[PDB]
Parts: sequence; C-alpha cells; structure tokens
Amino acid sequence: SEFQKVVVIDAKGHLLGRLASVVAKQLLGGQKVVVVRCEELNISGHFFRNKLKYLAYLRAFHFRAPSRIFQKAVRGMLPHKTARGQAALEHLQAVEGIPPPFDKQKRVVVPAALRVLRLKPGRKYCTVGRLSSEVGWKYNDIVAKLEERRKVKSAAFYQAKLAKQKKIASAKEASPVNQKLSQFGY
Amino acid sequence: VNIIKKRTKPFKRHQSDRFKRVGESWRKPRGIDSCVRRRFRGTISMPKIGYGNNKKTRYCMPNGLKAFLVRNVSDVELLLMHNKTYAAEIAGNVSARKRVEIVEKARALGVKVTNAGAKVRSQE
Amino acid sequence: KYYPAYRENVPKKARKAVRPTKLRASLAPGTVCILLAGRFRGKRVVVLSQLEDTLVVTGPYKVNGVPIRRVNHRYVIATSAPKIDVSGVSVEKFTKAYFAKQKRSGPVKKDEAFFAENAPKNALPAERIADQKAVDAKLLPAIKAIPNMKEYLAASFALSNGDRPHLMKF
Amino acid sequence: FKRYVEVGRVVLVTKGEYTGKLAVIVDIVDHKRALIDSPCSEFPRQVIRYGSVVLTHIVMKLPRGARSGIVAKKWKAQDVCNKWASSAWAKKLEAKKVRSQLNDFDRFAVMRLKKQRREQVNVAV
Amino acid sequence: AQGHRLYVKAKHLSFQRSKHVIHPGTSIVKIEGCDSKEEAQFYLGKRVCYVYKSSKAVRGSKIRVIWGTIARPHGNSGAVRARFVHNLPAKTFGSSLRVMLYPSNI
RNA sequence: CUGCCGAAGUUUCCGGAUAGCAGAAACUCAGAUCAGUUUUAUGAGUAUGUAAAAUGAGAGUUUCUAGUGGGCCAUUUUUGGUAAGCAGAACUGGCGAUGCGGGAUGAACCGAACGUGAGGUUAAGGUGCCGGAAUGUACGCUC
RNA sequence: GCAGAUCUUGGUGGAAGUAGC
RNA sequence: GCGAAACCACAGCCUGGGGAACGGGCCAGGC
Repeated sequence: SEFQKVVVIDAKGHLLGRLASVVAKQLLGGQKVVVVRCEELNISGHFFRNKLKYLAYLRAFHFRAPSRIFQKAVRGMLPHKTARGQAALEHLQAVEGIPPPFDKQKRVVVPAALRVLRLKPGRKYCTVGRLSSEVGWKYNDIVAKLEERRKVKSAAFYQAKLAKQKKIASAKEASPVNQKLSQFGY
Repeated sequence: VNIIKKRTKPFKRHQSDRFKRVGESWRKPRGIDSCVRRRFRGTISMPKIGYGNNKKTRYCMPNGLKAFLVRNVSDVELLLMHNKTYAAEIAGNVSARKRVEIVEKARALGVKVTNAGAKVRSQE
Repeated sequence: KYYPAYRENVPKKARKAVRPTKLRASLAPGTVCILLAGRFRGKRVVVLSQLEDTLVVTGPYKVNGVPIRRVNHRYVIATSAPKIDVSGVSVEKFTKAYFAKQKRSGPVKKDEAFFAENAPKNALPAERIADQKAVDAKLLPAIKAIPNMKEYLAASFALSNGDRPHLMKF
Repeated sequence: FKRYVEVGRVVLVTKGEYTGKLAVIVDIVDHKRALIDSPCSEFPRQVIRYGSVVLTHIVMKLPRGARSGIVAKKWKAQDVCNKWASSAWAKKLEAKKVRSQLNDFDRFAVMRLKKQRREQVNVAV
Repeated sequence: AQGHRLYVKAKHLSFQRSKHVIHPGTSIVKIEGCDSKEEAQFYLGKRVCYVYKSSKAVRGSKIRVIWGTIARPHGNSGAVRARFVHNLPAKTFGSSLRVMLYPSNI
C-alpha cells in the first residue's frame, strides 16, 4: 500500500528469507530500507542445522556479523551484476541493535515475514545473532548491554508520552464539541 | 492521408562495423552456418518484402510530395498540373545562373522546391 | 480559377450524425464540484447549467474568485454536497458564442504597431462583470441558508497522506 | 484463555459475502469447520470455517443443534444484540463503517469540527 | 504544511516483459494505495505523467513531463499497464509517477 | 539485390541404366475421378483383404529435365542375448533445408512451425526474490 | 560488381624503442 | 647514439554445469 521515503524495520522475530525477499523487492522499488536489530533475526530449523549450513560456507570473505549475514541474503535476491541491482544494495542499511539516528524513529514490521505468523508452533528456530556468536562474532555481549540501556530510556520516554497523552485524552471528553457532533464516527 | 514508414533504420551488412574493408551496403549472407542468415534471436534484421511501404504513399516525402529532378526551366514547367503531388528538386550540377531562374519560375507555377536556397544569397 | 484543376477525390458521404452529449447523472445544475485541471485546480465551484459538452460553472466571486467559466465534464469531480438553488438565475445568455474567444482581428496598417510594436491590450468588458454580479446576487442567499457552504466553496480540495481516491466517497 | 470453540459462542464473520455479520456457533462439525446461525433474516444457517470467523468474548447458553427459530428466540431472550454493541469492539467497527460512508462535505465539516476541538488545549491553564 | 497534490503517487516497476524479452512500449505502474485488480479499474484511463528535471532550461523552466494513460490492470495485486507518449527510459525503474484524477467519471 | 517454386538424402535391379521425389509444355476433363480417410458387408482366417456408404479435394495423363542416389537421433517392433549392460536387424517419423516460447544452461524433451506491425487471447511452463505473474484459497502428508 | 584464394602489387601498423649493436 | 624480425580474427580471473570441445566468449555463482 502506502510507502515512505525511508523505512526503518525492526528485525526482531522476522524470518531471514521472508524478510530479505520483501526487502529486496522494496529496494528495487526505489525505497530506502534500514533494518535494525539484525542480530535478532530468526531462521526456521534447528540451531544445529544452521550451524552446519554456516560451517559449510566457512569451508571469498566469510562475514560473521549478523547485519552482514542479512545483507548477503538480500544481495542474492538482487541483480547485483547490473547497475540497477548495484544501486538497490546501496539503498539498504543493515545494522545490529538500534543506533541513535534510528532510535527515535518509528520502526515498522513485515507481517509476511514474522516468525509467529509463519512458523508452526513448537518448531525449532535459531536466532541469527545467537547463531553468529559461535562463528566469530564477539560483540553479542556488549550489543545486548546497550539494548537494555536503550530499552530503559525508551520506556521512560513512553511513560512521559503516555502521561502527556492522558492529559489530552481527559480533555478530549471535556470539550462538548466532541459529543455534540460525534455522529461522523469521530 | 499520412505517410507511414514501416522502418526508418537502414539495413546494414552483417559484420560491417567490425571491418573497414566490408562496406555498409547490404549483402545477403551466403554462409550456411551464419546465425544472421538463419535469423536467430539477437541477430540483425534482413530486407524482406514485408517491410515494403504502402503503394499510395511510396516515394513520398514527409511533406506528402514526390521528388522530381529538374535540370532547367523546361523540366519545372511539366509540373503545372502536378504541383500538389510533386516537388521540384534542382539537380546538383545545375549552376547558380539556372538555379535562380528555376526558383523564380517554380514560384509562379506554385511548385515547392526542395533545395531552392542553394548556391545563392539574398538581397532585399 | 474555379473548374477543379486536379482529381479532387470528394470524401465519401459519412454517416456520423451529431447527437447530443449524455452528461453524467450526478453532474446536475447546482452541484458543488471540484475542478481537477486548469488554473483553478482544487477549487470548489457551483454548476450553473450544462452546455452542449461542457458545464457552465462558476464559484461565487466573493467566496473563491472563480468567474463564470466553461469546464469539461471529464475534468470535474461532482461531490455529493447539498444542492444549491439555481432555478432563480437565468442562464440562457451562457451560450457557445458567449464564452467564445473574441475573433483575432484588427486591420493594422504597415508600421506603427505592425513594426514599431505599439500593440493594444485586452480587458474584460463590464458586460461580463454585470452578468456575473447578478449570479452571486441570486446565489449567495442560497449558499448562506445552509451551514458551512460559504466556507466549503472557499477552501481548495487536496489529497492528504493515506487518502485512496478509489475507496473514499466524494 | 478467554475464547474457545464451544456451542453458543458468538462469532464475527471476517471473510466471504457475510463479512462483518454476527453469528452464534450451533454445532461443531470438525476442528476446521463449524455450523453457525444468526437471528437476522438475511443471514442463513450455514457451515463456515474457522479461518473466515473470529470469536467474540460473548458466550450465550444454547442447546446443541438448535434450530434457527429456537436460536432466534434464545438470542432475543439473552439480549445478545446491544450487548456486543456495548463492547468497544463494535463501537470501533461501527465508527469505521460510518466513517467510510462520509462524503467530501461531511469530511470538510469534520475538519472544521476537529479544528475547533483542537484549540481547547485547556491542560495546565 | 499541506501542498496541493491533486494526483496519486505511483511507481514505475518494469516493462511488459517475459523472462528474456522486454516490451518498452508498455510500462508496469504500481499505483500505491491500490491493492487488487478490481480496485485498479478506477484508475483505468486516467492520465499518468513522469515529472523530472534537466539542467538545461527551456522557456525558463527546468521541469519536463512525459504524459501517458493507464490502459489495463496487470496481475492480481493492482499493478496497471500504462502507455506513454514517449516510452519511459529504462533508468526510471523505481522512479515515482503521478496519476491524475482526470478524465473523471465520479 | 529482391521475389516466387523447392527436393532428395533411396525402392529396384546393378560405376551406372531405371524408378521415386521436384518442375515445364501439350493434351481431357469438374455429368471425373481421386485419398498415409473412416465405414458397411461379402468372404476368408480381435484383426485381415476384397467389393460397395460417409467425408474431403476437380482429376487423369503424355512427353523431357535439374538435383538427390549419407546418416544421426527418437519411437515401436524385435532375436539372440549376457557378469550386467548390450548387440543385431527391421518398423515409423522428426531434425538433416527450421527460426520461435519453455526446459537454469544444452541439438534432439515439452509447446509451436516464420512477411512488416497495432490490439486482444492463449499453449508449454510458470507466479517468494533475482523474474512478467496470488507470500492465492481449501485440505493433508514432511522435520 | 569481391572480405576471403597460407591470392597479386603497393602502403601501413601492434610486437617496439623491444631483441639487440 | 643507431636500431630489427618471427608472430598478429578478437580477446584475456576462476568455479561448476553446459550433452557436440565447450572455456576464451554461453547459463548460475564469486571476484
């Protein structure tokens, strides 16, 4: 449906293949896509299954960061040999965690890629950041530490916004104009 | 009545752009193992009678007229009755002494000239 | 000069007779409609009468400043706003010749404006303003009777974010 | 949980030509299909799949396999109508339905209306 | 603020192509906000344009427009087929477009 | 340079004379015949040939005159095989003179056989992304 | 009426300012 | 400082598959 000039996507609980396919199609549509929390990406299958899949890949440059793992999946779904697919890649920014510039921006999700809406209950799935922890990535511990720090600050902002929202909500019914002409569904 | 051209690009000889010794003028490819003769995908087109243009609009210039080569005033007078179908075209070897008299004669006859301003200047 | 000098192939007798245009059901006189194209795009105006093909339309002069103008019926969105009383204003004077562009004429002799370019200028006659001053006189009480009509026609229609023209009703 | 597939639960149809209507489960054909009915005349007794419906929180006392006439009488007796409407779910849906019909003039009157309500800002005044 | 925007935003996706053959005469246009072929029927026949800019200015204006018209829907997802007066360049894939509300039948 | 016709790639006797295939001319015919046709029935042994209903096409010549006078693959039939494979013949078409959509790609596979174009609709194959097209519906199976 | 004939004659290149003297 | 000649369709990263070699051109991947 409606689009935006730049899109920030929260990759928590999103399947790797499903999200990458939607992102790759959006990149070829000229949109600018920024994917945050790339280390919480989920892949269907046992963590043993993906460990050997990555270990087989280890046996070019074998990138270990979860963000570069996601970029590899997106890269394969683009015509990177041509200029059109080259420009699409430069319009994508995959990062782990939520950096400050995208910290205070709305983060949308893709229901077609969400694990809960796409994976059978009880199925074993592995987290990309957790999977990448035993392949060479050594920043998982600190990335989590900033994440809780960001969550505390984000929660404090939400309480301030919620407390402020209570003021307009209380004053919403105070004005008689709301009740007088609420026949329009508003 | 509008002139429709089935094609505007010329038919170049195959491999004419790789060699200077091979001219651009169209030559039918006689090679049996040639991809151009067998008309594969990506191979160039060849002159076929299907490309032939409408008989009514054949030989017609984009302005709707047919060129008529003129070497003197006597040639241009022939177009007295056919001035809405033909345009006078003075030959390249006709001197400027005769080009001016052809253009003045073609003006009274109501005949378009395709190259009326050649080898002359004006003096208002 | 008169006997045909050429073959002069006469056109074959065509069988395309001119029948009146069928306007839309919702393009009735007195409908508040949005102009889609032109210099007054987005302006809401009131339909006075339907011409042979176009709509003789006008926005009230003091409301949105849209003079009595022709608009093509394909370039108009007819909103479902309440109708305006237009039976009280005569519209017989609005013909094809009334809106027709004044003939480009003037026997300008050689030089002066022909060469020196001391050209004249155009100006709308008071006759057009006189007829215009009458229509808002017979229309302003009608739009004032119902609420928000004066403010409605003053505003200009626009599309906001998340507005789907196919879904939302006009 | 709060919602279970049981006889007498009021469900809301969300797919097909009966989208937005209300119905009550009468029989449990299978874990994928169920038989429903409604007191409304335009809604016939039919078998529908659970993918085309969402279960509301309203549960009403029905014997298994009740006919449409008995269901309609029980529906009126248990006052199911205007009880679902009392929920904020129906009010949100009804507001959405009324909003969809709104034309341009009503939208213009709304903008002026919400413009007046906005300037109140009587917080900390 | 609030601009004018008497049009609908749209994107140029690709040409009418098979796997290996392209037809630049027809372009596939995604009118964003339209999600099915039935919804696409509203926008059939509307005037679509590609507004771009060139560094050289003509008549004191640096904006150039290629006009087109939506012909028919394409697929089940509301994408439409548009034919322009000049075939759209291949480099305008993913570029924005403007779909007017005229000609109108509402 | 363009356009229109257009094979054969092999019977048979034996480098050949034939023939076949493809054209030219002159003849007589549409109330005459013909067919990689299907029948009916007679017989004969589910098939078989013959004779006489449907369907389609106007048919039969005579004369002389270019080229071919390799095969590959595939289908079916096949006889023995025999580490197992396979080999051997025969049967029949396609390619060999032929581009096009699909098949990742590919000459044998699936569709389709070609003047230059606009529009429409499909075949085979497809609709997550590369890629045009449902991250369609309804059941299940699979970790 | 030419693109071919390890074609004929003439001109001219890269190898190369190289091998080298 | 003086100064050739052989040779010269064009080119010049791999990995596979591509049945006829196919890798140097083709198809999917890396560079």
